[PDB]
Amino acid sequence: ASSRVIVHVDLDCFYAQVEMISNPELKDKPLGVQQKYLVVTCNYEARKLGVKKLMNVRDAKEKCPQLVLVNGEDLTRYREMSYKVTELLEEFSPVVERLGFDENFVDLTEMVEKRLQQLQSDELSAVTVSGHVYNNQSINLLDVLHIRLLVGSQIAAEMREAMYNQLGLTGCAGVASNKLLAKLVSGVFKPNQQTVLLPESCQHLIHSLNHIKEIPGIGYKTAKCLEALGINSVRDLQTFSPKILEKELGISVAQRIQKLSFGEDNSPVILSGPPQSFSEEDSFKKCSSEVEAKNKIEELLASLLNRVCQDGRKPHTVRLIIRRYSGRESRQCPIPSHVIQKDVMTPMVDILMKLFRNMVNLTLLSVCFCNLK
Amino acid sequence: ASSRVIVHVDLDCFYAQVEMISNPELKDKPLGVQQKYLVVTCNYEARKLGVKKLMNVRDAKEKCPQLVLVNGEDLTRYREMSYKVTELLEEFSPVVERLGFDENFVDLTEMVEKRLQQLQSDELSAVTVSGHVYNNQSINLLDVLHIRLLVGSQIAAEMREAMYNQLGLTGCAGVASNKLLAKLVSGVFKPNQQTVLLPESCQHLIHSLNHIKEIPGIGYKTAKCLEALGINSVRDLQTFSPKILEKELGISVAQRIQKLSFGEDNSPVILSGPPQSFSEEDSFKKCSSEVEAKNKIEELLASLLNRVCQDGRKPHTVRLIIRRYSGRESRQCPIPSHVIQKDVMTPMVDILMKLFRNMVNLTLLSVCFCNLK
DNA sequence: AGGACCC
DNA sequence: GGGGTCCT
DNA sequence: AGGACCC
DNA sequence: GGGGTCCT
Ligand code: NA
Ligand code: NA
Repeated sequence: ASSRVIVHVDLDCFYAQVEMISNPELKDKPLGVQQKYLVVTCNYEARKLGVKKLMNVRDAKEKCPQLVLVNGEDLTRYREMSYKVTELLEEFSPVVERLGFDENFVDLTEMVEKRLQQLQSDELSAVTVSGHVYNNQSINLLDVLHIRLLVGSQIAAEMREAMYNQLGLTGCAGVASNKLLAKLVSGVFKPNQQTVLLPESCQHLIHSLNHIKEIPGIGYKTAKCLEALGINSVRDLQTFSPKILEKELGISVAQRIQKLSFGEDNSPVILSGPPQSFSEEDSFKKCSSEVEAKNKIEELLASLLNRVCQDGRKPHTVRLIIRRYSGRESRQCPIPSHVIQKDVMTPMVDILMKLFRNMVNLTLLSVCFCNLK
Repeated sequence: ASSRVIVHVDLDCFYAQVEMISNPELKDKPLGVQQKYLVVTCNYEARKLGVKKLMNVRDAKEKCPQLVLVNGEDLTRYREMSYKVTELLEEFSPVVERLGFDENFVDLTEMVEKRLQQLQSDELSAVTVSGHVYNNQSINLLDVLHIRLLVGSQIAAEMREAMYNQLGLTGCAGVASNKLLAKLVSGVFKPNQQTVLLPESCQHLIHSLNHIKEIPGIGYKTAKCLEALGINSVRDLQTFSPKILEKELGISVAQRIQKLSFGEDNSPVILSGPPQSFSEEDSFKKCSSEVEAKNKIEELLASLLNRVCQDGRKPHTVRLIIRRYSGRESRQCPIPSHVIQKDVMTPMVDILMKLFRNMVNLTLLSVCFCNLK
């Protein structure tokens, strides 16, 4: 095809941003978002005062006694604002992929190439970068790949400027030749900045990481599997025998993560579009012995229907999740034709409790609607 | 919507038909199709001489010593002829669903309704059935549902007449208001006949069955589960407490098979279209201790590529199946980007053997290509 | 239905 | 924690 | 990846 | 047996 321009948009302390927009009084006072017993995220007034992400409410409070907390267990508003962002990006180029509520990849390739056609011979000398260039590296205006990347940073800026002007949201962007590198670079300067990774700087970025667990793709379990063999650095992953790598994780995994260590990722950006599933979870511990473990289900069921109801699309499969002591457990089933057409509570409750029994004769109850049509 | 006209086409002794077209000399001499140690299917010259489907080659031979056998382990030609049938049906109405190589449901609803508009007031008195009416039941020319069903049998005949005139194939048809009833009725008069089930005759058909295992939907395992509770007849299934039914099979299953016993099925006819997977199996026993259990894999791999190659679409997942002694086992994985683009043997062989090892440190080896794009 | 990844 | 993805 | 159904 | 489907 062959070379691509990918932007990774990533919002600053998203939920905190949403909270500060809601109550202006909270802005420039140090703000944590409290989920249950966890300060899940917090603003830079609290961040730069010692607080880290997922810090104990009591720990985070004995570090910063002035810390103000909002409860962010209902995710509704963050979800709503989450799509307002994607929709905005979809407007620059239709192919946008979400990573959770606060990140988006956008594939700028066909868009960059267009800009480069407005562009005469003389005004091609005057293409300038927007924001940071990774590792402070010299642009070469005759390197065709440097050029279409700078255009990427120009678009990324136009995206951020517009997120702010339209939704009032500040964020970070990384422009690179693939999703992996776009992601790694986007976070080099933050909170409200952007960076572009020129190709000659790829190893520099990849080796700046201190553990493989820092490569998006390698996670808690895969990391500790590699570790157990003596594979600690990115270079250890690079240099390791492809053969030993296979005989512990799959050839599926082994082929893919070795590439990732070279900064090599040719996975496409996927149009996310509407969501595949709507789900919700209440948490507790211990409790539910078992029933009203029901009443918790009813709660979730009413909440869900609302969201499922505004969508327009219909869910053909319900799911019940539990977990237990002391990985969870799920039973699903199709949703009957008559009760799909969309007092809808009473049959749905019957469905999930039968599912429930089929469980148990717990620390989590969660309902999920999926298989949308 | 609400009521439908569905035809179930079902070919007579398909493979035998294909063989007799290939060697005319075999016609009206008693013909079995030999897969391995099984006479898998046979013509009506052999059928009406005692031979049953899946009868031992030696059993089938000591019943009929004159029995002539062709080997039907390579399924290529039957598959080719299989789609020539579907393609033909797709021409009457685009929504055709295959059940294996020899059956097709076609949804005649929108097609019937059209015919009924050419049709004035006076020539509506003269609508006649084509072939058998199930249980010899009186047509009532004023029953709107009798009428659009007769049109169904007219179309079904036009389908059969055309299968024969174009592909030289004889078959059976059943017209009914759903797939279940279409299927059950199609086989009432055979080999080369058709039948239409008028709605007032539905229970009569459903109760003509002697075991639940005869309802398409209920199979070896579900049948023996119902049996174990004392549920032997269709009526036993009809009358059984919905509650006891759930606590042994799933509410998923329980809700659906109770309907089936009432002759109630509202599952749509699905456009099959192109195939989801290409696979192949060699069989043996015992043997492969383990390797050349490889060489068997290479064989299948060459055969597969051919079929996969003619398609145009590309397979993104390979699969290896084994089974063992004395349900099988599978490992799959994606197929690498570079080797997808489509010496292609050598990497593919490497893939499946790694998969193979991941097995074993058997009576079947099978490769499968799927996830087509 | 369970198990990897992202946030 | 409260959520989503896709692959087996 | 295993397990139901159809042929 | 030599094949296909979809749901968990
Ligand atoms: Na990671
Ligand atoms: Na059956």
